[PDB]
Amino acid sequence: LHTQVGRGLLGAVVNPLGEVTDKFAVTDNSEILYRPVDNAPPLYSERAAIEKPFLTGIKVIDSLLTCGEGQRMGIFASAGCGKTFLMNMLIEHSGADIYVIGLIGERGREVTETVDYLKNSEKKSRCVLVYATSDYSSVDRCNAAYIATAIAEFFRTEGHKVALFIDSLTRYARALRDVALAAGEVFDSLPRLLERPGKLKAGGSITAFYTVLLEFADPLAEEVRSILDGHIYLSRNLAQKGQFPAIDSLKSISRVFTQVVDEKHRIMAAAFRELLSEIEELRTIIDFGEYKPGENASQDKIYNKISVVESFLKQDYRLGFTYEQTMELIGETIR
Repeated sequence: LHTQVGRGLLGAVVNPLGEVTDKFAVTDNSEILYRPVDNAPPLYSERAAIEKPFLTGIKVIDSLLTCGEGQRMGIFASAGCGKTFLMNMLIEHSGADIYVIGLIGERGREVTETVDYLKNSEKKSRCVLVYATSDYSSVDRCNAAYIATAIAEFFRTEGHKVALFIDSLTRYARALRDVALAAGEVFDSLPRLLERPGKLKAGGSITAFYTVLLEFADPLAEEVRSILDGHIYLSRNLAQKGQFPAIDSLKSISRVFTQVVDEKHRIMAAAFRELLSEIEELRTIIDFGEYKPGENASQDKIYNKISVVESFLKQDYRLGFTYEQTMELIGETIR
């Protein structure tokens, strides 16, 4: 019912009991405090409207799927779609004050994988990791998500710009289904957990990224899609083509997009999406064997744009782009 919070947790790995079990970085601060893991979400009059972009350093997200401070964003992917590599890029190339990672997983190898990534990350002294493996009970698996959220909420009240990562909502929902059965069934826990992020008028912000594993979409993908403020789809087909990040721009959205980017930006993003739509249309004509050079000048122009459009979309995972670099690059692609 209560957990450790404070700057003393920076660099620490926290298990479903709230105890520090490992450290991936050591910090000056020793402030440790105690707060309850669940408390009510901010009243509607305490939330601020989402108005400021949360820059990720990822070209396709920052230009076409621009996130906002306080926004809750879903990441939908099947296994083997680079879900973990995208989250590592989000941590590495964004500009949050503090990163809180909650791993609701099965195998301990995944926890060590993240601890090893954090151990060599430039953001390591601003991160807290909460984990729960398969050996832990369903109750402990759920509490890992509440501990991570409460840790992020303390940093929000201190005024920090916080990024929260829950991986995954799917395995969290499974454990919540088991905890229900123990009561004879409490699923109401999902919206309650997901309304806690946001920007407070009197404090900082929690920008939250929730992972959802796809089979095709579970009812769990459909519900979760409707409460969040946007979703990124990781296309297994685009992954097999060698495109990383495997983000399907045309199937992804950020519902706060028009409120967090200016008018010049919105014009370039709309022109780029129309270019993507023409390219995927041209791809089908090519697969049909109906494209033949020199016959349709419109198709030839689209065809000659494919290489630099693909170049704009792809991104080395160790590289991050400023907002000015991204808008400059997308300008060249649409000319």
